[PDB]
Amino acid sequence: HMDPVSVWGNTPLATVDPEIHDLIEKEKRRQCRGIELIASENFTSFAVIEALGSALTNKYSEGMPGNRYYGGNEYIDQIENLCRSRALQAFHLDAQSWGVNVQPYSGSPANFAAYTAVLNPHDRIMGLDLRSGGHLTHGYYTSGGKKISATSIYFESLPYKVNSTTGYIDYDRLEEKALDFRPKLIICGGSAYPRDWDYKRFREVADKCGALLLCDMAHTSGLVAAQEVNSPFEYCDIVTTTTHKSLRGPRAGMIFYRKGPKPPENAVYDFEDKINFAVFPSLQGGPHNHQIGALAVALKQAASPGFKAYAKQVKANAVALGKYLMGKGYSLVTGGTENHLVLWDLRPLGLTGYKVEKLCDLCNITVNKNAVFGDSAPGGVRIGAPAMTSRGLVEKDFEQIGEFLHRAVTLTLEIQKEHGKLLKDFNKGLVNNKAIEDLKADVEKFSALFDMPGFLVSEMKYK
Amino acid sequence: HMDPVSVWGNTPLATVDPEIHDLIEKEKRRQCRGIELIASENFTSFAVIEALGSALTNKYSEGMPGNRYYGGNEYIDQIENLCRSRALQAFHLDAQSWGVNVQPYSGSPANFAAYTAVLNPHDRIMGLDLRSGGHLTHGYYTSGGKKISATSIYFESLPYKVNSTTGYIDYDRLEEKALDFRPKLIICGGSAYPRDWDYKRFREVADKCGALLLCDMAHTSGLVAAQEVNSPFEYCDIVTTTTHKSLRGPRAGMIFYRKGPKPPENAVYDFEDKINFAVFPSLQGGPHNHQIGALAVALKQAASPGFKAYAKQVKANAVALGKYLMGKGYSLVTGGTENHLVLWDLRPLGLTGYKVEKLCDLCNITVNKNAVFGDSAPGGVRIGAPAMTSRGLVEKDFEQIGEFLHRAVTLTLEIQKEHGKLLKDFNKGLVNNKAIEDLKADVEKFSALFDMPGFLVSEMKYK
Amino acid sequence: HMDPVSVWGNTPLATVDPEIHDLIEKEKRRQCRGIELIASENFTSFAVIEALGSALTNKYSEGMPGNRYYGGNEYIDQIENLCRSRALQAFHLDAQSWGVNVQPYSGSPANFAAYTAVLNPHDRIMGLDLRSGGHLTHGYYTSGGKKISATSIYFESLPYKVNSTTGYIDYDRLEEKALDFRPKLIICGGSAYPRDWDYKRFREVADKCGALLLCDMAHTSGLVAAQEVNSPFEYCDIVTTTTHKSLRGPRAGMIFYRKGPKPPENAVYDFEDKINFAVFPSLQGGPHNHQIGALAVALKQAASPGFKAYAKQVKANAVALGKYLMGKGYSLVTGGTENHLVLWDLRPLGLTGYKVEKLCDLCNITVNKNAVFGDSAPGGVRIGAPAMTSRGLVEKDFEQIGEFLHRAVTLTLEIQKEHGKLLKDFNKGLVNNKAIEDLKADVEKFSALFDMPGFLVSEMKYK
Amino acid sequence: HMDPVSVWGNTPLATVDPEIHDLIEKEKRRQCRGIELIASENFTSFAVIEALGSALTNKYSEGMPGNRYYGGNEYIDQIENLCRSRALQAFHLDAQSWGVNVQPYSGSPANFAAYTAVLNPHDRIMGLDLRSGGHLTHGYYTSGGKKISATSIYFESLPYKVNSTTGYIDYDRLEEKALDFRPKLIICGGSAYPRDWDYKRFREVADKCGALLLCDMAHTSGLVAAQEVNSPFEYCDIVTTTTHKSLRGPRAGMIFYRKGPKPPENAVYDFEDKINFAVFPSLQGGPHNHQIGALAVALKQAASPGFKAYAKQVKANAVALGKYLMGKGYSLVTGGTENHLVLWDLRPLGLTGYKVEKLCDLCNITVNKNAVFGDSAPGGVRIGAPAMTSRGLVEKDFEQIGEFLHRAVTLTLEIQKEHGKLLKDFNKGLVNNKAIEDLKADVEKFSALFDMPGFLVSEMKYK
Repeated sequence: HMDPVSVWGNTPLATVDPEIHDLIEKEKRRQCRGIELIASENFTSFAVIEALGSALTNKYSEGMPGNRYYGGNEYIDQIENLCRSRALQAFHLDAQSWGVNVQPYSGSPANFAAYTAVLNPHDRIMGLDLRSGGHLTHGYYTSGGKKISATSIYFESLPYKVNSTTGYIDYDRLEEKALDFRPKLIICGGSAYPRDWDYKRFREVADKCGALLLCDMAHTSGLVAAQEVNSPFEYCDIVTTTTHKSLRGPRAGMIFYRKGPKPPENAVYDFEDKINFAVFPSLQGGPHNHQIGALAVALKQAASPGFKAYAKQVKANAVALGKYLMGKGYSLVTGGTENHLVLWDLRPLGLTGYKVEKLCDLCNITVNKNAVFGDSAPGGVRIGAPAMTSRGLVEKDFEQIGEFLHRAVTLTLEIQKEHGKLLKDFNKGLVNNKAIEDLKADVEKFSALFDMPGFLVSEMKYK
Repeated sequence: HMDPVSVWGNTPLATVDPEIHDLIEKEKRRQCRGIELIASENFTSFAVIEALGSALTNKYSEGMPGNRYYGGNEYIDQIENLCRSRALQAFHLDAQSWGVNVQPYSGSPANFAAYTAVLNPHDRIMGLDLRSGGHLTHGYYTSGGKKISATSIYFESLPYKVNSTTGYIDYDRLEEKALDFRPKLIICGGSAYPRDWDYKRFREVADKCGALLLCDMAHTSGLVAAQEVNSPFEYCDIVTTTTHKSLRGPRAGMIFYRKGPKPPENAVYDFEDKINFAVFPSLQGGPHNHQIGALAVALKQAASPGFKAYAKQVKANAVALGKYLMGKGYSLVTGGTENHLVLWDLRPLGLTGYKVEKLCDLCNITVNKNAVFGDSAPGGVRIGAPAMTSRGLVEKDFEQIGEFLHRAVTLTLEIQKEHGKLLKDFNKGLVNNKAIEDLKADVEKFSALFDMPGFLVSEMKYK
Repeated sequence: HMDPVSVWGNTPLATVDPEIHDLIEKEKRRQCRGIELIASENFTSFAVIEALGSALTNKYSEGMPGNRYYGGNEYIDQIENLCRSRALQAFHLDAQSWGVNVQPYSGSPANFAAYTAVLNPHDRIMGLDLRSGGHLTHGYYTSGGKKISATSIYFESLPYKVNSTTGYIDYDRLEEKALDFRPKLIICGGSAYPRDWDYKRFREVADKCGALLLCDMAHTSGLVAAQEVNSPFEYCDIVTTTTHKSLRGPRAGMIFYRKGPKPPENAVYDFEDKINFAVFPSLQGGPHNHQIGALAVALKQAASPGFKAYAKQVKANAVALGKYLMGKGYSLVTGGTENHLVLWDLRPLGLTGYKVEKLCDLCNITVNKNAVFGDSAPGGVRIGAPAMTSRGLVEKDFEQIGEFLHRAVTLTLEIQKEHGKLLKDFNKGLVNNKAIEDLKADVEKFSALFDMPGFLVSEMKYK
Repeated sequence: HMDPVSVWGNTPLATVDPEIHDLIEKEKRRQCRGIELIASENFTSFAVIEALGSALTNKYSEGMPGNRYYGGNEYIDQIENLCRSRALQAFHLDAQSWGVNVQPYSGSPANFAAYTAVLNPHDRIMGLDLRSGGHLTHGYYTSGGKKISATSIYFESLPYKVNSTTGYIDYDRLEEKALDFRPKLIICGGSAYPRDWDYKRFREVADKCGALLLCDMAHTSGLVAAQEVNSPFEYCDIVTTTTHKSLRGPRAGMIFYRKGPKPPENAVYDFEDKINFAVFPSLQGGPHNHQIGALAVALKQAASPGFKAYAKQVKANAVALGKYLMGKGYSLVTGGTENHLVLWDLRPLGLTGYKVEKLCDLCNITVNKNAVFGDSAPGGVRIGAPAMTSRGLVEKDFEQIGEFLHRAVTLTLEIQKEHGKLLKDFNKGLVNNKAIEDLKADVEKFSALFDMPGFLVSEMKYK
């Protein structure tokens, strides 16, 4: 009574699962009929999507290429080798001095595997405070001492912060902190920091306290590949990353690590085996070979002249957006940007990030509420350029986005003035708001004028 | 100088990345021109592959449906809700008594998140010993006390084993062990156990020592959904699983957990919030929404009449294979099977699992070497039925596979007799071996006669 | 308005503190007007007591002799050196192969310092189960997994047990257990085991699993010094001890450790520095120099011909007592003794250890209730020979003690027969019991016939 | 062949052990023929010494009074109860609000037992940095991250420091540190801090971060009993102490803890049972009953009018010494004292603490080298008043001690000027130094003029 392979196995999704097919179509329209400003998002290529959705998902290949536990790995080995060699090329790394492991399921597993490789349970870690622009996997506990991040459950973490008035990393306090706490590992990189990192200074702090130094470059890895921001590879021991943000690839993770002789015992680096062993067999099972193939595709694309121009454009778009906002009287943390995002301090407007985020989301403008230096109800919004830049928007287009944001914050203030400063009141002013429906229509019309990678808009089920 | 969206973003893989496209094509041919007997593998549907390779990879949706940190989740919420409700339906679970989290990136992250949710660092865990058929994520350290599994790095594990002479789980020693070691969590389920599990007895042991009881049903989850083996849901607190083995879905993980009133304070279960919080924000970042959509598809497919028939066929095929092997004088661990695999003890033949695995791999027969009870160089091979059954093979076809295995072990013995019992010698007998080249040709001819899900063979680049 | 030094500082205790002086006098009478059978007790010499109560208590001398943090240590150094060299002599240890640290405040700190020296937090330890005759500092958690012993809080312990029917250590289960659990440290020695230890076998088990081996010889250290039981020094890495039980010294602890070349890298032992550093500065402050002086005295006394004869007598007295008990139909665990104690199984009499202990304590016979193999309300009493042997009792005197115990258990049964088997009932039968008052008078009369070390009975305040 | 009880057991030390007896006599002379300025030392009463050296050492009494595991404790219970009730009286504590455990073997075991009672392994602790005047048991690791203190091995510690320029505790940095690190326990009290503690402010910091607050009052407990410094009992949850420094008792420890209703659930304090259980059975075995009797004596003595006058004198003597030093141009940390010690900063003289300590020790002046705020070879000496004040020295006598110190530092400078600033050179100037031999003779003559508690100088073997 078994179904024929043609019926269950070869039939397209639109017949097998209409419900899911319909929902994907609506998500496809949503992605191209709004303004996507989530700084951790991007629209990847169709080529990447074709590798991701391939028979590569069927192959179970525990181990490394050339040291696998089962047979039949002739072509999976070649894909993984190509993915690794392309990873080194994309970041201009000499293979004698750097290795990479491309099996992490995602960025957060890449981080935790890196920790497991070089630390023992309860070893001390320092990372950029969440409220200062850091990331959950770098450590996070609450004021009640509740350990939220797994990094803070299995290791002992302590955050360093930005200067309270300037919004830049306080390198003097970082150093004083590291000399007190004596971390075995210092993490640099972050999720909502709008400036570049002084990796040289991090290296100096690390050397002074006897720490390893790791960069989580998840957010800016695309800018790093195109050499548009400082490279962490010059000064860090280990570099982890996600592959889907500014790098514009699939959802995956990578761990880069130093190889060969150490700088001034005639000693050599010892990370390669520990890192690989941490990924498998300690933490992961078989790799997601479709992710590795998709990632190999993304890495080749990342090494093209067009990608360096894209990374330049991402930077120029964020700058032109920020300058447009500041021209309207708005205040940005650090007063500008050097990367892909702006951090908009709304406290001078009497507004909360949540209120602006909610109203923007009603106009199909997706940003995210975000903490700002000394927040104690986050008081800012975080806006990123990668996704809309991938759709071909240039500086003039990002100035229009700034106008849309300007219109949106204006509607937020008019609501707050009319209905009240309490969240209960603010909501009353959204109901049947003509002005909100008008901005929504303009956003959708503006959004619809640009192209869209990954799927053909002239094949969409909803237009 | 940016590339047009059409050039980099809409162009097919075969133009963007010829190398990777070619390698995927060869892997596609390899998958249908050999005999795939790795018990942890399957060939998933094309519908699953279409959801997996979709614009769903572009959406970042940290949190749970209805409690997300960013906007634009209208359709992702609906996909995740449908995936969860289908997960409960597929395993015949009342929603008032069971919840499920579908965000784990894979099976090994699902396990570790479950541990994190209910245990503190260094809590004691018991699982099926690796050499007795268990899995790395259930705990593993070596005789030198080297902690291999992350489960054994961050927690205190102790394995229980099968009876040395029968190959069945020794439930008496399990109970004596648990009463001595007092684990906070007992794990059941395994990777290479050929019999069903007595979950009732596990529950009795767990109750006697005050332990939680978790089933990792990764290998048999398809059989569990079709109610062809014992359900762990009747007796376990938590059930984790991978979704790509006998379940025939994408690579993903799920964590099921009890809800509602406890059995005999009028107390209720407390797993839902801990489990969800452990997945996010403690360990993972944003979910892989394309995996969740693909998984939702697989779960609907798993709930069809054809899937119950497929699970019945998997069981019948493994049994008919085992009986064919034993009819040739071969010995199976426990003398048969009740699930999807057979475990073939090669020590009575004077052979090592590696030697049979190597020669089978030369004939495009992929099995894996596997330990057998008291091994001290694994002495068996593990053979599974799910993948070839997905291609439509029935019992007569699995008897022919048994003949191919019989021919292969015969060629292995002829080599060992001629060239020697040392691994160095065995290899000498592979070079330009006509007889090996003949079995390979028969395997490829037999393999080519069957259909193949996930991609159309009449569109293959290599035929 | 300060008191003159003569008034507060030179005045005797009997004037400064009549209350405390009176209470010490009553304790002195109690010690010599009853029968002391607590196996962990002894009556030390007056010489030991004079060193203990000396100006040595005034000196603070952090560090080791020859490496102190402060001046004025000329004579404290010499006392500590003499105490250490006498410690090696007392146990017939070559100084090139063994070192000793004499600063532990007591036996339990000596154990914990030894653990700290050679283990990391959460390392695995195995020791003799409490219910099988072991000691709390070797590890103890309850059936609910509550960690009682600090050894079980800061380290991971697992107990091994005696055979359930014979009462001897089950060396086969010990080995099977150690190969499963892989402890970093195995502890031998115990508090209520009546037989000698097979240290050679412990060494074999330890070598097979890669464990350190430590003996806690607190109870039998006097017998060890006199070479009347097996020496742990032949086979263990570390030997800890208390100094006041069968060794007949002050309350103090010592840690012995191997030095010099290892047995078959041309490697040497590495315990000396770790051990010393663990005692100070990790765990302890300045040593109790009066204890070290008293201990030096006890060690010289322990090296006299009279002490070897005393240790022989202790053994002969316990044997003659046990034989007297068994002649009356009583049952001893293992059916006898090879050391200083007997373990009396009262379950064949229908009696609990508590009931016999309580009634004996009413007749000034101090024993202690004690678990027996498989107890699930301890079912035995533990009786030791050191204290009464120190008062000069020989075999005939210990046969009379056996008669007193025999009379006491007879009164316990007569009470249980008349009033009932519930603890509530048993108590009713103690009130104004003539027969109990008669045994008490005979015990006190018999007790008063012997001499008493440490203080002059003909100077007692209460006679 | 056993020795008679009279021979080994009643014979005095001077016959049993001439070596040890002779060495104690020389230590007795050393104690009264020099100037003892070690701040952690005292000369206790003869009454204390008589209880310490008594048959109380023979009794093994595991448990608490009224809940013991063995019989024969009638009089030991009464001694322990009296010792506890006297402990509460001595510190003016209401029994309904405070309990005390008097079994800790010493101060360092009292601290670790307190930690064990209220913390889990790896909980965070903050204490006064060693270099700022704190104590090893409050936490200590080196710049290489080597964990020295057991407090830093089993728990996670972070030190707070004194202000770099004033030498007072930096309460602002303490609070900022505690809000970052979130310790579960903050420790106050120290070994070389010359000022009082603002426990109210510590309580404020503790409340703000959700921490327990513990005072280790080992050094100043005598001053605390006499109400001559701030009481930690007003604001701390737990108070530990040693009993032999300014308290002038035996070597022992105590743990005080709050009882009864908490200040603003109608909740009550929960320390009593945890504290008692941590002492026994978790960490310690049977208590040292002779210490408890001696301590009971010391506590009664501590509650006399003469003791309050003695504590006043200690404070006045340290002040008069400090003023004398500063009158000679010397510099003290914080410019004076409020307690029993002065901390003398020698860096303005171009001298190291070791050099002054070494030369003082050659003149029978025992001080100890000590770190000073920001030291990076300690640069100070720590001098304490309790011991010499116990011999009856008043302010005029401490001015003469200041002159002796002045003469000694003068001889140190003359040596450094003649022979050199390298330690190698300084030593050359000690050989056959007439001037050093002259100060030694004056110190011994001055020292001999005063009385001496604990033993009669007119019975000394060496005069």
